[PDB]
Amino acid sequence: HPPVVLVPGDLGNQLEAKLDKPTVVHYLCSKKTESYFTIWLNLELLLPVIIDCWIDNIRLVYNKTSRATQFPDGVDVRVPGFGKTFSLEFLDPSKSSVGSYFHTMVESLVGWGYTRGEDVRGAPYDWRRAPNENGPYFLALREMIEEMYQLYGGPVVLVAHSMGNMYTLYFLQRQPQAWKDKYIRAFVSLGAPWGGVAKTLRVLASGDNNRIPVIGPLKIREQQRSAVSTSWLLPYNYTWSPEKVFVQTPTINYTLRDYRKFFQDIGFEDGWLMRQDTEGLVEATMPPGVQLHCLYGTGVPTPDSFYYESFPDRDPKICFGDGDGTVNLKSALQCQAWQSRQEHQVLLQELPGSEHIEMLANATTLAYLKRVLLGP
Ligand SMILES: *[C@@H]1O[C@H](CO)[C@@H](O)[C@H](O)[C@H]1NC(C)=O
Ligand SMILES: *[C@@H]1O[C@H](CO)[C@@H](O)[C@H](O)[C@H]1NC(C)=O
Ligand SMILES: *[C@@H]1O[C@H](CO)[C@@H](O)[C@H](O)[C@H]1NC(C)=O
Ligand SMILES: *[C@@H]1O[C@H](CO)[C@@H](O)[C@H](O)[C@H]1NC(C)=O
Repeated sequence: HPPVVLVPGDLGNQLEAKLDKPTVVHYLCSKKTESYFTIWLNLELLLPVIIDCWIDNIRLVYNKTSRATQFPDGVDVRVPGFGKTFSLEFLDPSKSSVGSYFHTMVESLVGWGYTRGEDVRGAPYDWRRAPNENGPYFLALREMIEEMYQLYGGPVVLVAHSMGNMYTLYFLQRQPQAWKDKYIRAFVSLGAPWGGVAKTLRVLASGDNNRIPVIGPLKIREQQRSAVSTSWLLPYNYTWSPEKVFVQTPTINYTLRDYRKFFQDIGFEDGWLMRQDTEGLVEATMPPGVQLHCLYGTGVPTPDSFYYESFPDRDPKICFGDGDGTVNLKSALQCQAWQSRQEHQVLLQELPGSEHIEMLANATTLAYLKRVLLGP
């Protein structure tokens, strides 16, 4: 069986931080730590009394002069577990079921004869950033793939979830065809948001706590805005119509041609700069150039557009289309376009009734992966 590399999505791996801050936002915030501690996922940091401390540490600072993000003064954030699986199997190192992410899939792989840290490895990254600020990650990923090829005696299968698919596409678009022909066996794409997702507009406008309900929406919005990866995933014109209205208000409509206005009107102008930094990273039409299995959920109501009475609106009204709850069905038309642009096969697989996250622990998903890996 071929070696496997797992690429997670947003919020999809542990992060650690170390502090030596000159100032804090309130007295209950720690100024200094002697060592690194887990900053994602640790439920104790997200209680109402101290969530402001967490926000202050996990936010990125946007520097308009350098057009780059930086950590807050006296904060360092690192990604543990590169080359291992623990930090994507469980988001919370307490190993609570709330943070179980790649665990079910890795358990299956091990049952089929894989070994953690050897022929199955994780490629975690700082998911707050877009690929433009994760150059070293891509170098390390390339090296790890080459090593795994040599050690385990054949080309590697990449398995990516959610935003990890866009990271993987970026990577593959930038490797020479000869390199991919040698080192990559296949790319199994799970819940890929090709061309962005409509719900990103609501996230940026009013916050989205559905994944972490112990955080109030307006509080978590601060983190979500600060993450370049959020703006990177706004809808693109190669998937969506330039005339589609994603956000409607009584006085103004926002389409994908109106992001500058949108960011002004929600009070977050840096987001427009982030979008400009990132909108060109993934080449709109260029296929990955490897055997591709596109697995996408359908039959789950998926936010498509929003009505706001103004900004900021406690409850926006929501219009739903088809998809997996998060990724709109239209994203899967992007894999269809690639069929005629590359020689390697592109296989589409619908997963009816499969929700965006649940697809990772779903027996049908795992049966499909087994077929890809073991051939039977
Ligand atoms: C912004 O970046 C510039 C150039 O890279 C640097 O001189 C400056 O220190 C940065 N600003 C802040 C507030 O750190
Ligand atoms: C597609 O969007 C990009 C910016 O993301 C833009 O440069 C290009 O002109 C657009 N294509 C259209 C409107 O046909
Ligand atoms: C957006 O506003 C335009 C105004 O020219 C309107 O015709 C259109 O119906 C609005 N949105 C939608 C989703 O139809
Ligand atoms: C597993 O995914 C299939 C679609 O492939 C879906 O029919 C089913 O509802 C899912 N099972 C669970 C337990 O969510």
